[PDB]
Amino acid sequence: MEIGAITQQIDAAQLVLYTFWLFFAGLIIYLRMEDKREGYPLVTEIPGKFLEGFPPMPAPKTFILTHNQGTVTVPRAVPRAEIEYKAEPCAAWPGAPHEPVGPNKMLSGAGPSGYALRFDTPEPTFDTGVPRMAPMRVATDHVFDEDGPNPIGYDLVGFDGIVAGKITDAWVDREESLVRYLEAKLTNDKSILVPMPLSRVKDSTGQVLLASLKGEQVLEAPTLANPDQVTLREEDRIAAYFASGHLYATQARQESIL
Amino acid sequence: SITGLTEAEAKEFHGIFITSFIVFTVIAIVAHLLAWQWRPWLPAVTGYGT
Amino acid sequence: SITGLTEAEAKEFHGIFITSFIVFTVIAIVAHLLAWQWRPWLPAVTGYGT
Amino acid sequence: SITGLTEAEAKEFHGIFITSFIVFTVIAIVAHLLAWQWRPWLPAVTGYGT
Amino acid sequence: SITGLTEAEAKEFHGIFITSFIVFTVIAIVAHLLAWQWRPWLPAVTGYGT
Amino acid sequence: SITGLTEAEAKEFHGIFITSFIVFTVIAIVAHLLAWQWRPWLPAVTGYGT
Amino acid sequence: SITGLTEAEAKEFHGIFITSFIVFTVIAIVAHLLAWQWRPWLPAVTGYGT
Amino acid sequence: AMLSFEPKYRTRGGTLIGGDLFDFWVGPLWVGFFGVTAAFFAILGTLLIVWAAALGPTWNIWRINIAPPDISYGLAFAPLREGGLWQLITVCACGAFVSWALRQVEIARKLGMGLHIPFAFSFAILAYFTLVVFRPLLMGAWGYGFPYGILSHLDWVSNTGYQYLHFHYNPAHMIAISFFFTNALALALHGSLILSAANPPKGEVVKGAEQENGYFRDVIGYSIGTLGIHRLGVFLAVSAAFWSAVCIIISGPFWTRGWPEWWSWWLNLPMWSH
Amino acid sequence: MNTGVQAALAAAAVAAVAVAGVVFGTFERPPIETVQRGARGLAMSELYNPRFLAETRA
Amino acid sequence: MAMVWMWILIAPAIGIVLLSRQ
Amino acid sequence: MAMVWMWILIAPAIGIVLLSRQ
Amino acid sequence: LNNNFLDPLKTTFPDYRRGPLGDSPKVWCATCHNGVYKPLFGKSMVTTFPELTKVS
Amino acid sequence: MWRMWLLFDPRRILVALGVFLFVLALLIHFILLSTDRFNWLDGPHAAQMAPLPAPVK
Amino acid sequence: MWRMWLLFDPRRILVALGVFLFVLALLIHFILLSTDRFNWLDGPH
Amino acid sequence: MWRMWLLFDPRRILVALGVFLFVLALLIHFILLSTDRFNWLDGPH
Amino acid sequence: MWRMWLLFDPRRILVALGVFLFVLALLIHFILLSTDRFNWLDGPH
Amino acid sequence: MWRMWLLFDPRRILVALGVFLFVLALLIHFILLSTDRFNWLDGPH
Amino acid sequence: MWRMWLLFDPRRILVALGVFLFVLALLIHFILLSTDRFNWLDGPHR
Amino acid sequence: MWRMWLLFDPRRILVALGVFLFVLALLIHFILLSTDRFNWLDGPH
Amino acid sequence: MWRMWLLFDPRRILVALGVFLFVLALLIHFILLSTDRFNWLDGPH
Amino acid sequence: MWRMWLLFDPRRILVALGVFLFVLALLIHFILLSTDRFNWLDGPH
Ligand code: BCL
Ligand code: BCL
Ligand code: BCL
Ligand code: BCL
Ligand SMILES: CC[C@H]1c2cc3[nH]c4c(c3C)C(=O)[C@H](C(=O)OC)c4c3nc(cc4[nH]c(cc(n2)[C@@H]1C)c(C(C)=O)c4C)[C@@H](C)[C@@H]3CCC(=O)OC/C=C(\C)CCC[C@H](C)CCC[C@H](C)CCCC(C)C
Repeated sequence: MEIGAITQQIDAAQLVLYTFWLFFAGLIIYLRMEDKREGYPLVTEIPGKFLEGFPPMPAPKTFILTHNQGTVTVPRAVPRAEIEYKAEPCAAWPGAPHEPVGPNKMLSGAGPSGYALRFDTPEPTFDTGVPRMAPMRVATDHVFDEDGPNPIGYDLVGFDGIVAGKITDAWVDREESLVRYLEAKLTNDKSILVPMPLSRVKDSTGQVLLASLKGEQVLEAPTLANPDQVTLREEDRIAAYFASGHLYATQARQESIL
Repeated sequence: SITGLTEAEAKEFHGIFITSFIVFTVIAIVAHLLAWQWRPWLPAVTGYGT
Repeated sequence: SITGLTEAEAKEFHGIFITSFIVFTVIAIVAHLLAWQWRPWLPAVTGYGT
Repeated sequence: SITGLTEAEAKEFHGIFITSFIVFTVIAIVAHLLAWQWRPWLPAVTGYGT
Repeated sequence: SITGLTEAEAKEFHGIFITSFIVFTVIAIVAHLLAWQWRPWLPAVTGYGT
Repeated sequence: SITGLTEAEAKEFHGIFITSFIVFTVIAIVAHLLAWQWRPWLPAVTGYGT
Repeated sequence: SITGLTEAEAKEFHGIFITSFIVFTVIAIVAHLLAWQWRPWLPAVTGYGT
Repeated sequence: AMLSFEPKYRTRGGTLIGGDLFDFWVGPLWVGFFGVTAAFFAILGTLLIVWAAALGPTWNIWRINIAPPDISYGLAFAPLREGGLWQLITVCACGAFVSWALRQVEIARKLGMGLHIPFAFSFAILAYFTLVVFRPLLMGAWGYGFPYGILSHLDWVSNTGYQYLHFHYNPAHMIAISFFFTNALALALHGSLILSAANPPKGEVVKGAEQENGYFRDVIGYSIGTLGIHRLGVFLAVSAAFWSAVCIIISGPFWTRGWPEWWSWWLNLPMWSH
Repeated sequence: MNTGVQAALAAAAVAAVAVAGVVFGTFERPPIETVQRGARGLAMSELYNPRFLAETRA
Repeated sequence: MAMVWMWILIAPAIGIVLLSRQ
Repeated sequence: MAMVWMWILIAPAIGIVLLSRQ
Repeated sequence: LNNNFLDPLKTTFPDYRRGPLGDSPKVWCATCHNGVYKPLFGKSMVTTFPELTKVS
Repeated sequence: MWRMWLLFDPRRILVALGVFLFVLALLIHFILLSTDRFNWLDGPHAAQMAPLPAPVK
Repeated sequence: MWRMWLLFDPRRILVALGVFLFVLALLIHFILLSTDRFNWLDGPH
Repeated sequence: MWRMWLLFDPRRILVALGVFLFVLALLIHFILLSTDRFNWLDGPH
Repeated sequence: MWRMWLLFDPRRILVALGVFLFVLALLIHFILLSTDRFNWLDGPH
Repeated sequence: MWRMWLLFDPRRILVALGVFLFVLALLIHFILLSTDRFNWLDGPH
Repeated sequence: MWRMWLLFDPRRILVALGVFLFVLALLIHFILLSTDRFNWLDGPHR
Repeated sequence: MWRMWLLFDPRRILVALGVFLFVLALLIHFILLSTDRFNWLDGPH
Repeated sequence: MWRMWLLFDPRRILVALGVFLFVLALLIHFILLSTDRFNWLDGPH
Repeated sequence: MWRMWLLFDPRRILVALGVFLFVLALLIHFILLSTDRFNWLDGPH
């Protein structure tokens, strides 16, 4: 009585297991190929040498976008242009880091201050081509919920305690009905946007705390091309500027702390 | 400087830090001298043997 | 003044911190003195011996 | 004044805090004295033995 | 040149690569000669048989 | 150059690298001579035999 | 220099590093001399034998 | 080699220890001080595992078994051939895991990201520390750690589970499994929804938040949203590891009987007690 | 504070106290006596609560 | 030995008052 | 059998040194 | 023990000594062991009672 | 020495020290309670008569 | 060597050193407590 | 046969070869140590 | 070799080097304490 | 062979070599300690 | 039936047919091996 | 049949053929090894 | 068959061939060691 | 002592005090009920 025996040593459960191994090997190959739809082929320290690795890059696929903003094919035959970042290499051999230049490293475009050249148009809503992100002075159908903080009129404070300006309006996502940006009137009359994920609303003291930038560094933050909408590229610029402060705001933040 | 301390403040902390290290070491030395009297360590290979 | 205390407030806090530590240590010393009378520790190598 | 109180409230709260602390401790002292009468702790090394 | 090396560099690396390979192999050959003398492998079907 | 080193610095580091390797190897050779004297390895097939 | 150290600072730091290593190693050498006196290592294949 | 967009991001800084000395890349990997430390512990620990295997009776990968010391050794360091090698490998593993987490902190700082990833990984480290140090420490013997072996450590799990005769009744075990099962359900739902929106039927436009939130409101009456689902994914996975650590730390240090017997507190509540 | 938040915090507070009651009212504690009976790492051993064992021996 | 607990309870209490009247 | 160790430990060191002058 | 000694005593036991189904009370492992790996931790009480070690 | 409070926050030091001292004192009391000699509640005072199963290594 | 404090915040140095010293001191005390000879509470047995 | 280095990157070859050879050498030494005959430390028993 | 400190700050390697030396010394002390011969607390059994 | 330094960065080689040498030395010292014959602390059983 | 290739892609059909036929062939061969009568390697399993 | 290559890329077919043939050949060799009669290494029991 | 290199990248094939041959050779050596008859180190027991 | 209501809200004090006292009373009543001596429903045993 040997049910499931194929030979004296090979049985049915063993064969099913090896069948799975063949499938799983193919699945990992498929998944790794899908991983290579962005950033490939790799660039080296040679003007025209590119590596695609193993497994190779997959065949192109096309995304159709809403509201006549075009078609996107990945992997791109010609990759998107990179920003003109300003940094000086710390060494000549491959694998060495570089040091951003300029008095304001958050504007260098290097390290965490870099950003992608996304679409130079606002992200539209699906139902209507209306910009997805809008100030609450324009999106009057959105109001702040009670039993939650209202940051309008609060002071914008850097991590050094210097007040950079006052919060004037909030930008909401018309699709998800949530706050994504706080608009602040700076002391130089600049009207910049600050990312909500990088803002700590202290409703006890009426302050919006920035742990990433000093008060004076807020004054050099990017400004919108037009005051009632923000493009996808501008969203990347604003996020990169504020977030790079955690490494570039002070010289201490870039060095080893222990 | 990166830390923000001046040269004078850095010297002042180092003087206190070093002299506080010596005080801790001296108290530890007296503690070990007392501990040795209570119970010596480093026995012979045969044992302590009272 | 990386924290926010003035020089005088640093003097004030340090003065009463020192005596608070002293009073806390003094109370502990008497507590250890009383605890020793109830039950001594640090026995001889042969044991406490009743 | 990170607390938010002037120096007037500080001595006001402290004076009430101390006297409340005294009342709490004195009651606890009486409770422990009664507790000792019912069942003493801190036995001798040979036990309680009533 | 996809590798980025020049023809002279390719000549130079290849010569150094081959001589390094020969030196590594010759040392390994002598090591295996000494290893065989110490303890031969590839036994007969019955066994090494002392 | 890939490393970005000129000939002068490439030669200079190789000189320091070689002498450091030689000193490290020579110390290891003496250690192995003393180790073999203390306890030889590579026994006969019948064991170390006393 | 990318560290911001001057010529004099580099020499001073190097001098501190050298003397610390000599002091640390000398203390270690004396410690091993005492340790060998207390309990020698590297036994014979028979053992230590008292 | 670097990704097409990578070169601008390779800045100096973000390290916690060392600074510029170890701040470089080898191929795609950044090293840093903890990369050196992680590499050292990983290589030494792996080499000791192979040496412990060499001392064992088999080279079969599934049957290699490196066991902890005897219980009688207590908290002492055992001889290497009698569980001392297991202890060294454990120390290397602890060093490798902590260095990996600390290396991730430096990498996230170099990219200006939050520290959520190393935070989530720290709960996995906590579970391992519970298994090999915390639980053995409370029991007073390193012999309580699980042996290092692909199939042999399943034997430890099985025998450990039956020391309480029905391990399913462990209450923290039930909670941890509920988190593991829900996390897999949440992962399947989240992966499906993104792929369904990004990959509609051929020729159809890609779908966004309106369809993503609309899909689960239609099927279940509520959508947690894109931010909520990624919060939920961390919370479920982290709590699965946390309650796993709880379920094993209470098994033996805080409970020595069969786990079903523990539920007698519910059976004996005075509202319905027999 | 929002009423839904208050209810959630109150429910969480009740659960935490209830969990504390169950945990402190049922769990044992170290030290625990272990009697190893199998091979190292095979998790074949006997557990004994010293307080329970003292009562059992009596 | 009522005194053993007597100091460890009363003295920190009298310690705070005497400390707070400097 | 000191020859086995002496060759494998020392000869690669010489080979590196003599290759170093190429 | 249950088949040959306890069960045949069914009629001898009064009804309040029997189960809800009327069967005689029966022995299992815990009747002797009472929660210990050996009854009374292996301590023997029959060594001085030889009459309890032989069948008449 | 007093100048340290220009460098260390008194709010942090007092809270951190308070937590440290209580946990340490709680640990020391529990250690003493676990000892036969220094247990002050039940005090000090059968394993060979009722032995556990023997270890099998 | 006082230049160390121009690069590293003495707050971080002191806290890290203090934690290291305390954990080391706890380890040595616990090791001695686990020995028969150097146990000062229950003493030798 | 020298144009191969105009085809294959020497740096990647040397690193891969170095890792491959050291891992292989470690594996062979370890296998011999596991055997009774070729163990050169404790030897046969 | 004082030139080495013009490239890498010696202040930024002390903690890394101090950690390395401590862990090495802790390993050696623990190994000796585990042996019967070199246990300096309870001594040979 | 001085040409490797124009093929490989000296700093990255030294850190790789330093880890490699320390691991190998630790491995061999541990391997000897796990043998009866070459245990220099407790010696043969 | 030539009109079905105006409805279905020949490349997909052949790839799907090739996979299906091989998996079916593998299944039948393994079924026969598991039997005693049609095992052509050793025969009855015993 | 020459127009099969007007539908399928020869690179796609050749890689698929090589993988398929090797896995099938590996399977058959392993099946024979598992039998008593056709094991060519250890032979019949 | 010289035309095969007008279809596949010679570098990718040689790397793939090199990996395939070593894994197969490693597989065959391991199978022989596992057998009693063809074990060349310890031999037939 | 009447000034404690200038520091705390009587709404939160009365709610917290009421919940605390009830849960405390519930805890004490149930503790007594679980004891044989102080069980007031079925009595001892
Ligand atoms: C075994 C024999 C003896 C014994 C033998 C010895 C010997 C020998 C020694 C000690 C020493 C100590 N013993 Mg003992 N000891 C025994 C049993 C005890 C018992 C007890 C309950 O029985 C207690 C309470 C102690 C207590 C102590 C400590 C006071 C001290 C450890 C120093 C330390 O931890 O520094 C670590 C903590 C610090 C250094 C504080 C941190 C300072 C930092 C650097 C400055 C800034 C701090 C910053 C603001 C805050 C961050 C850090 C915070 C701590 C988190 N011992 C037994 C009875 N003991 C040592 C000593 O005397 O040292 C002075 C010592 O040499
Ligand atoms: C074993 C023999 C004795 C015994 C021997 C000793 C000895 C010896 C000592 C004690 C000491 C103490 N014992 Mg005792 N003790 C015994 C049994 C007891 C019993 C009992 C139920 O039987 C009790 C209730 C106590 C109680 C106490 C405490 C009063 C005291 C520890 C204070 C402390 O933790 O400071 C930690 C807390 C602080 C220091 C407060 C921190 C203040 C900060 C700086 C200000 C801000 C606070 C911050 C913001 C918030 C933190 C507050 C909380 C601490 C979290 N002991 C037995 C009977 N006991 C010690 C003592 O008397 O100390 C004076 C002492 O030396
Ligand atoms: C069993 C009988 C003998 C014995 C039999 C043999 C035999 C037979 C051989 C050896 C060989 C070796 N033995 Mg032996 N050996 C024994 C016991 C030992 C013991 C010991 C503790 O007992 C030690 C330390 C050694 C050590 C060694 C090495 C010196 C050598 C392996 C070379 C190597 O791995 O290159 C690996 C490293 C490289 C190849 C790097 C070279 C440059 C690379 C290609 C470029 C750089 C790449 C990149 C930058 C760095 C990556 C690699 C790095 C090295 C990490 N043997 C016993 C006693 N041994 C072999 C030998 O001598 O070969 C020459 C050999 O054939
Ligand atoms: C049991 C009795 C005999 C035995 C019975 C048979 C029988 C019967 C046959 C073999 C055949 C083979 N045997 Mg045999 N064989 C035995 C034992 C062995 C042993 C051993 C260690 O004992 C080895 C190493 C072999 C090896 C081999 C192969 C040389 C050969 C074909 C297998 C193959 O994979 O081709 C498949 C792989 C290919 C054809 C390559 C595909 C080429 C592609 C189209 C172009 C390149 C594609 C791509 C770029 C690269 C390939 C993909 C990757 C490699 C994955 N046999 C025993 C002793 N053996 C077969 C043979 O001789 O065929 C000619 C055969 O019919
Ligand atoms: C906490 C929620 C879950 C979780 C999360 C999690 N895991 C993570 C992360 C996160 C967030 C990472 O960022 C990190 C990562 O980078 O992954 C790619 C990682 C990771 N989780 C991993 C594995 C892993 N996680 C597990 C579990 C979990 N991880 C949790 C359930 C498990 C289980 C359940 O078994 C495994 C096996 C790794 C792939 C990776 C961390 C890799 C790492 O530690 O790198 C450094 C160390 C080495 C490369 C090798 C060290 C080798 C040792 C020195 C020797 C071996 C010791 C070991 C004890 C042997 C035991 C063998 C036997 C058990 C068979």
